[PDB]
Amino acid sequence: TQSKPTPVKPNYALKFTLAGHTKAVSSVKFSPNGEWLASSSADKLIKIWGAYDGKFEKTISGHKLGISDVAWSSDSNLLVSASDDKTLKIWDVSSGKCLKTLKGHSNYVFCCNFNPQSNLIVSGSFDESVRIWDVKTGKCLKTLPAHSDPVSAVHFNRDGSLIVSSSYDGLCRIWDTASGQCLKTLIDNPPVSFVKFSPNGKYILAATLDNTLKLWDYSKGKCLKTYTGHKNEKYCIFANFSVTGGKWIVSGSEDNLVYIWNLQTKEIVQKLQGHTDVVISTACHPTENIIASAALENDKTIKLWKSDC
Ligand SMILES: COc1ccc(Br)cc1S(=O)(=O)Nc1cc(-c2ccccc2)ccc1O
Repeated sequence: TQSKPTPVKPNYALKFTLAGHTKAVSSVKFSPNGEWLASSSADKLIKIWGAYDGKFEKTISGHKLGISDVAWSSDSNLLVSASDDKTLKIWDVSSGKCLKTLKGHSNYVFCCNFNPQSNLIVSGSFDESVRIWDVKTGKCLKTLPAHSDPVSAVHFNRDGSLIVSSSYDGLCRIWDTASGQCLKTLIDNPPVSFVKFSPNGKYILAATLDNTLKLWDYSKGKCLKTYTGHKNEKYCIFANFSVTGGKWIVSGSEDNLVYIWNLQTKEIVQKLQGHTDVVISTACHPTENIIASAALENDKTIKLWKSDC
Protein backbone atom coordinates (compact mmCIF):
# COMPACT_ATOMS: atom_id res chain seq x y z
CA THR A 1 0.00 0.00 0.00
CA GLN A 2 1.72 3.07 -1.43
CA SER A 3 1.08 6.54 -0.05
CA LYS A 4 2.18 10.07 -0.92
CA PRO A 5 3.74 12.06 1.95
CA THR A 6 2.60 15.65 2.35
CA PRO A 7 4.73 17.33 5.02
CA VAL A 8 3.22 20.39 6.67
CA LYS A 9 6.68 21.85 7.25
CA PRO A 10 10.34 20.88 6.99
CA ASN A 11 12.60 20.70 10.02
CA TYR A 12 15.85 22.20 8.76
CA ALA A 13 18.43 22.30 11.54
CA LEU A 14 21.95 23.73 11.60
CA LYS A 15 24.66 21.13 10.96
CA PHE A 16 27.80 23.06 9.94
CA THR A 17 29.14 26.59 9.80
CA LEU A 18 31.76 27.24 7.14
CA ALA A 19 34.26 29.96 8.00
CA GLY A 20 37.05 31.32 5.85
CA HIS A 21 35.89 34.21 3.72
CA THR A 22 37.19 37.57 4.93
CA LYS A 23 34.45 39.81 3.41
CA ALA A 24 30.75 39.38 2.62
CA VAL A 25 29.80 36.17 0.94
CA SER A 26 27.93 36.88 -2.29
CA SER A 27 26.64 33.51 -3.53
CA VAL A 28 26.60 29.79 -2.79
CA LYS A 29 25.83 27.01 -5.29
CA PHE A 30 25.77 23.24 -5.04
CA SER A 31 27.49 21.28 -7.76
CA PRO A 32 25.05 19.32 -9.97
CA ASN A 33 26.60 16.01 -8.88
CA GLY A 34 25.85 16.94 -5.27
CA GLU A 35 29.43 16.56 -4.02
CA TRP A 36 30.48 20.18 -3.58
CA LEU A 37 29.41 23.65 -2.55
CA ALA A 38 31.04 26.66 -4.19
CA SER A 39 31.02 30.10 -2.57
CA SER A 40 32.02 33.50 -3.87
CA SER A 41 32.84 36.62 -1.91
CA ALA A 42 33.69 40.28 -2.00
CA ASP A 43 37.12 39.05 -0.80
CA LYS A 44 37.87 38.14 -4.51
CA LEU A 45 37.94 34.43 -3.69
CA ILE A 46 35.99 31.33 -4.57
CA LYS A 47 35.98 28.53 -2.01
CA ILE A 48 35.00 24.87 -2.51
CA TRP A 49 33.51 22.86 0.39
CA GLY A 50 32.18 19.37 0.84
CA ALA A 51 28.42 19.54 0.28
CA TYR A 52 27.56 16.98 2.99
CA ASP A 53 30.03 17.81 5.76
CA GLY A 54 31.07 21.40 4.99
CA LYS A 55 34.72 20.37 4.90
CA PHE A 56 36.98 22.97 3.30
CA GLU A 57 38.42 21.68 0.00
CA LYS A 58 40.17 24.59 -1.75
CA THR A 59 40.40 28.31 -2.51
CA ILE A 60 40.29 29.45 -6.14
CA SER A 61 41.86 32.85 -6.76
CA GLY A 62 42.57 35.20 -9.63
CA HIS A 63 39.94 37.93 -9.84
CA LYS A 64 41.31 41.36 -9.06
CA LEU A 65 38.12 42.64 -7.40
CA GLY A 66 35.18 41.09 -5.58
CA ILE A 67 32.94 38.39 -7.01
CA SER A 68 29.12 38.60 -7.11
CA ASP A 69 28.17 35.17 -8.46
CA VAL A 70 29.53 31.76 -9.33
CA ALA A 71 27.91 28.95 -11.29
CA TRP A 72 28.67 25.31 -12.14
CA SER A 73 28.72 23.50 -15.45
CA SER A 74 26.44 20.50 -15.80
CA ASP A 75 29.24 17.96 -15.39
CA SER A 76 30.40 19.70 -12.19
CA ASN A 77 33.90 20.16 -13.68
CA LEU A 78 33.78 23.90 -14.42
CA LEU A 79 32.76 26.98 -12.59
CA VAL A 80 32.18 30.48 -13.97
CA SER A 81 32.49 33.59 -11.80
CA ALA A 82 31.24 37.16 -12.29
CA SER A 83 33.40 39.97 -10.91
CA ASP A 84 33.61 43.70 -10.22
CA ASP A 85 36.80 43.56 -12.35
CA LYS A 86 34.39 43.57 -15.36
CA THR A 87 35.32 39.99 -16.32
CA LEU A 88 33.98 36.55 -15.95
CA LYS A 89 36.39 33.68 -15.38
CA ILE A 90 36.00 30.02 -16.29
CA TRP A 91 37.74 27.70 -13.82
CA ASP A 92 38.72 24.04 -13.89
CA VAL A 93 37.56 23.02 -10.41
CA SER A 94 39.91 20.01 -10.11
CA SER A 95 43.05 22.05 -10.86
CA GLY A 96 41.73 25.30 -9.36
CA LYS A 97 43.10 27.18 -12.36
CA CYS A 98 41.57 29.76 -14.68
CA LEU A 99 40.86 28.39 -18.17
CA LYS A 100 39.43 31.53 -19.75
CA THR A 101 38.82 35.18 -18.93
CA LEU A 102 35.66 36.55 -20.60
CA LYS A 103 36.22 40.18 -21.49
CA GLY A 104 33.61 42.54 -22.91
CA HIS A 105 31.46 44.05 -20.19
CA SER A 106 32.21 47.69 -19.39
CA ASN A 107 31.25 47.60 -15.70
CA TYR A 108 30.71 45.12 -12.83
CA VAL A 109 29.46 41.67 -13.88
CA PHE A 110 26.69 40.76 -11.43
CA CYS A 111 25.27 37.39 -12.49
CA CYS A 112 26.13 34.33 -14.55
CA ASN A 113 24.97 30.85 -15.51
CA PHE A 114 25.87 28.01 -17.85
CA ASN A 115 23.23 26.56 -20.11
CA PRO A 116 22.43 22.88 -19.46
CA GLN A 117 24.50 21.78 -22.46
CA SER A 118 27.25 23.96 -20.85
CA ASN A 119 28.63 25.10 -24.21
CA LEU A 120 27.35 28.61 -23.37
CA ILE A 121 27.56 31.06 -20.48
CA VAL A 122 25.13 33.96 -19.95
CA SER A 123 26.13 37.07 -17.96
CA GLY A 124 24.45 40.24 -16.77
CA SER A 125 26.19 43.44 -15.79
CA PHE A 126 25.89 46.88 -14.25
CA ASP A 127 26.53 47.97 -17.85
CA GLU A 128 22.84 47.03 -18.50
CA SER A 129 23.70 44.34 -21.08
CA VAL A 130 23.32 40.58 -21.18
CA ARG A 131 26.14 38.68 -22.89
CA ILE A 132 26.22 35.15 -24.34
CA TRP A 133 29.66 33.52 -24.40
CA ASP A 134 31.15 30.44 -26.05
CA VAL A 135 32.75 28.29 -23.33
CA LYS A 136 35.22 26.69 -25.72
CA THR A 137 36.66 29.83 -27.27
CA GLY A 138 36.02 32.13 -24.31
CA LYS A 139 34.70 34.75 -26.75
CA CYS A 140 31.48 36.71 -26.66
CA LEU A 141 28.92 35.48 -29.19
CA LYS A 142 26.15 38.02 -28.54
CA THR A 143 25.60 41.28 -26.66
CA LEU A 144 21.94 42.01 -25.88
CA PRO A 145 20.99 45.61 -25.03
CA ALA A 146 18.76 44.00 -22.47
CA HIS A 147 17.83 46.66 -19.91
CA SER A 148 18.14 50.32 -18.93
CA ASP A 149 19.59 49.70 -15.46
CA PRO A 150 21.89 47.04 -13.95
CA VAL A 151 21.01 43.42 -14.73
CA SER A 152 20.39 41.46 -11.53
CA ALA A 153 19.89 37.88 -12.75
CA VAL A 154 20.18 35.69 -15.87
CA HIS A 155 19.00 32.08 -16.21
CA PHE A 156 18.59 29.50 -18.98
CA ASN A 157 15.64 27.15 -19.19
CA ARG A 158 16.24 23.41 -19.30
CA ASP A 159 16.78 23.04 -23.08
CA GLY A 160 18.81 26.25 -23.15
CA SER A 161 16.52 27.79 -25.77
CA LEU A 162 15.51 30.70 -23.53
CA ILE A 163 17.23 33.14 -21.20
CA VAL A 164 15.33 35.10 -18.55
CA SER A 165 16.82 38.37 -17.30
CA SER A 166 15.82 40.81 -14.58
CA SER A 167 16.89 44.35 -13.88
CA TYR A 168 16.61 47.29 -11.52
CA ASP A 169 14.75 48.93 -14.43
CA GLY A 170 11.75 46.90 -13.17
CA LEU A 171 11.50 44.50 -16.13
CA CYS A 172 11.80 40.80 -16.61
CA ARG A 173 12.57 39.77 -20.17
CA ILE A 174 12.58 36.43 -22.02
CA TRP A 175 15.22 36.13 -24.77
CA ASP A 176 15.64 33.60 -27.54
CA THR A 177 19.14 32.18 -27.08
CA ALA A 178 19.81 31.37 -30.73
CA SER A 179 18.96 34.83 -32.13
CA GLY A 180 19.30 37.10 -29.12
CA GLN A 181 15.91 38.69 -29.84
CA CYS A 182 13.39 39.42 -27.13
CA LEU A 183 10.40 37.09 -26.88
CA LYS A 184 8.58 38.74 -24.00
CA THR A 185 8.73 41.64 -21.56
CA LEU A 186 6.95 41.25 -18.20
CA ILE A 187 6.01 44.41 -16.30
CA ASP A 188 4.24 49.65 -10.88
CA ASN A 189 7.83 48.85 -11.84
CA PRO A 190 9.72 48.03 -8.62
CA PRO A 191 13.32 46.90 -9.18
CA VAL A 192 13.56 43.19 -10.01
CA SER A 193 16.43 41.75 -8.00
CA PHE A 194 16.29 38.06 -9.00
CA VAL A 195 14.58 35.80 -11.51
CA LYS A 196 14.80 32.16 -12.60
CA PHE A 197 12.75 29.57 -14.47
CA SER A 198 10.77 27.03 -12.48
CA PRO A 199 11.56 23.29 -12.60
CA ASN A 200 8.69 22.55 -15.06
CA GLY A 201 9.75 25.40 -17.34
CA LYS A 202 6.35 27.15 -17.19
CA TYR A 203 6.94 29.82 -14.54
CA ILE A 204 9.47 32.42 -13.52
CA LEU A 205 10.14 33.17 -9.84
CA ALA A 206 10.90 36.88 -9.50
CA ALA A 207 12.04 38.88 -6.48
CA THR A 208 11.30 42.59 -6.30
CA LEU A 209 12.78 45.16 -3.88
CA ASP A 210 9.42 45.62 -2.18
CA ASN A 211 9.76 42.53 0.05
CA THR A 212 7.92 40.35 -2.46
CA LEU A 213 8.52 37.10 -4.33
CA LYS A 214 6.17 36.21 -7.18
CA LEU A 215 5.66 33.08 -9.29
CA TRP A 216 4.51 34.13 -12.78
CA ASP A 217 3.13 32.12 -15.67
CA TYR A 218 5.19 34.03 -18.20
CA SER A 219 3.38 32.83 -21.32
CA LYS A 220 0.09 34.08 -19.83
CA GLY A 221 1.49 37.07 -17.93
CA LYS A 222 -0.41 35.93 -14.83
CA CYS A 223 0.86 35.84 -11.24
CA LEU A 224 0.08 32.41 -9.75
CA LYS A 225 1.63 32.79 -6.31
CA THR A 226 3.09 35.51 -4.06
CA TYR A 227 5.39 35.03 -1.05
CA THR A 228 5.83 37.70 1.61
CA GLY A 229 6.87 38.11 5.24
CA HIS A 230 10.62 38.48 4.68
CA LYS A 231 12.66 41.68 4.26
CA ASN A 232 14.11 42.53 0.85
CA GLU A 233 14.45 46.22 -0.12
CA LYS A 234 18.14 46.58 -0.91
CA TYR A 235 20.11 43.52 -1.91
CA CYS A 236 19.84 41.08 -4.77
CA ILE A 237 18.89 37.96 -2.81
CA PHE A 238 18.53 34.64 -4.59
CA ALA A 239 15.42 32.49 -4.30
CA ASN A 240 15.16 28.75 -4.81
CA PHE A 241 12.75 25.95 -5.54
CA SER A 242 13.33 23.05 -3.12
CA VAL A 243 12.70 19.98 -5.29
CA THR A 244 14.00 17.09 -3.14
CA GLY A 245 11.37 16.71 -0.40
CA GLY A 246 8.37 18.94 0.28
CA LYS A 247 7.54 21.61 -2.27
CA TRP A 248 9.12 24.75 -0.80
CA ILE A 249 10.30 28.16 -1.86
CA VAL A 250 13.51 29.33 -0.13
CA SER A 251 15.01 32.80 0.23
CA GLY A 252 17.43 34.80 2.31
CA SER A 253 16.30 38.02 3.89
CA GLU A 254 17.61 41.31 5.25
CA ASP A 255 16.48 40.39 8.79
CA ASN A 256 19.24 37.72 8.90
CA LEU A 257 16.87 34.74 8.53
CA VAL A 258 16.34 32.06 5.91
CA TYR A 259 12.65 31.94 4.90
CA ILE A 260 10.93 28.79 3.65
CA TRP A 261 7.37 28.88 2.26
CA ASN A 262 4.83 26.29 1.15
CA LEU A 263 4.81 26.54 -2.67
CA GLN A 264 1.04 26.21 -2.98
CA THR A 265 -0.38 27.76 0.21
CA LYS A 266 2.23 30.58 0.33
CA GLU A 267 2.48 30.21 4.11
CA ILE A 268 5.82 30.53 5.84
CA VAL A 269 6.68 27.05 7.08
CA GLN A 270 10.09 27.71 8.62
CA LYS A 271 12.49 30.54 9.48
CA LEU A 272 16.12 29.54 10.06
CA GLN A 273 18.01 31.55 12.67
CA GLY A 274 21.71 31.81 13.14
CA HIS A 275 23.27 34.27 10.79
CA THR A 276 24.26 37.69 12.13
CA ASP A 277 23.91 39.72 8.93
CA VAL A 278 21.75 39.77 5.79
CA VAL A 279 21.37 36.32 4.26
CA ILE A 280 22.25 37.23 0.69
CA SER A 281 22.23 33.80 -0.88
CA THR A 282 20.70 30.38 -0.39
CA ALA A 283 21.03 27.17 -2.39
CA CYS A 284 19.17 23.84 -2.26
CA HIS A 285 21.08 20.59 -2.71
CA PRO A 286 20.08 18.75 -5.93
CA THR A 287 19.14 15.42 -4.32
CA GLU A 288 19.17 15.75 -0.51
CA ASN A 289 17.16 18.00 1.82
CA ILE A 290 20.11 20.32 2.49
CA ILE A 291 20.14 24.13 2.37
CA ALA A 292 23.26 26.33 2.20
CA SER A 293 22.95 29.96 3.29
CA ALA A 294 25.48 32.77 3.26
CA ALA A 295 25.67 36.18 4.87
CA LEU A 296 27.14 39.67 4.53
CA GLU A 297 30.22 41.06 6.14
CA ASN A 298 29.25 41.16 9.83
CA ASP A 299 28.91 37.36 9.53
CA LYS A 300 30.93 36.15 6.49
CA THR A 301 30.06 32.49 7.12
CA ILE A 302 28.14 29.86 5.19
CA LYS A 303 25.72 27.61 7.08
CA LEU A 304 24.54 24.11 6.11
CA TRP A 305 21.10 23.07 7.30
CA LYS A 306 19.47 19.65 6.98
CA SER A 307 15.84 18.48 7.11
CA ASP A 308 14.26 15.05 7.40
CA CYS A 309 11.76 16.01 4.71
C1 LIG B 1 8.49 19.72 -10.50
O1 LIG B 1 8.11 21.11 -10.43
C2 LIG B 1 8.38 21.70 -9.23
C3 LIG B 1 9.04 21.05 -8.19
C4 LIG B 1 9.28 21.71 -6.99
C5 LIG B 1 8.79 23.02 -6.84
BR1 LIG B 1 9.13 23.88 -5.17
C6 LIG B 1 8.13 23.69 -7.86
C7 LIG B 1 7.92 23.01 -9.05
S1 LIG B 1 7.08 23.86 -10.37
O2 LIG B 1 6.55 25.07 -9.81
O3 LIG B 1 7.96 23.92 -11.50
N1 LIG B 1 5.75 22.82 -10.68
C8 LIG B 1 4.67 22.73 -9.73
C9 LIG B 1 3.75 23.76 -9.58
C10 LIG B 1 2.70 23.66 -8.68
C11 LIG B 1 1.76 24.79 -8.61
C12 LIG B 1 0.41 24.56 -8.31
C13 LIG B 1 -0.50 25.62 -8.29
C14 LIG B 1 -0.07 26.91 -8.60
C15 LIG B 1 1.27 27.16 -8.92
C16 LIG B 1 2.18 26.10 -8.94
C17 LIG B 1 2.55 22.48 -7.94
C18 LIG B 1 3.47 21.43 -8.08
C19 LIG B 1 4.51 21.56 -8.98
O4 LIG B 1 5.39 20.53 -9.13
